[PDB]
Amino acid sequence: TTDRSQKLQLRVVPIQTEDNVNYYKARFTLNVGDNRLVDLGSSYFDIKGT
Amino acid sequence: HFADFVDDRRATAAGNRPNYIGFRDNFIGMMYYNSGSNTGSFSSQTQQLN
Amino acid sequence: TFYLSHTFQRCSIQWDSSVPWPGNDRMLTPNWFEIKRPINQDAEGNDTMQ
Repeated sequence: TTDRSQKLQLRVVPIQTEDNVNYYKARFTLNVGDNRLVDLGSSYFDIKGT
Repeated sequence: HFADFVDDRRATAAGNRPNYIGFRDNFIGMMYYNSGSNTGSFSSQTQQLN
Repeated sequence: TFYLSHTFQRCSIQWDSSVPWPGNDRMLTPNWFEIKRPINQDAEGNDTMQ
């Protein structure tokens, strides 16, 4: 484990969404920075509506 | 607003109180500052850094 | 037989009154372990398992 200040759980809001009658697009930009490492088993959406 | 009044006919009328309604000084109270419910966000495209 | 393991809402740890733990910007709310978050007091997700 390192010591430098980096975070644990990334929250990315979408770049641009397309709201349609039939679907709803979400596009994200995931920056895996230098000296960082992501397993996408932990990747999940946190969607919220009525 | 009927300063005095008796039963139909003889009455005086004082004018209504001066009530000025406008925005606050410096637009205080339009923008949620210091609330845990409603917090703004300036962030980069390293998304999580708020 | 513990049953009041809810009702905590927050947890903050400081070393020598200044140095936080883990202050390396590890959490989403980095200065305190936030345990409960009452909904209708919530914007940026941060709620699990409904």
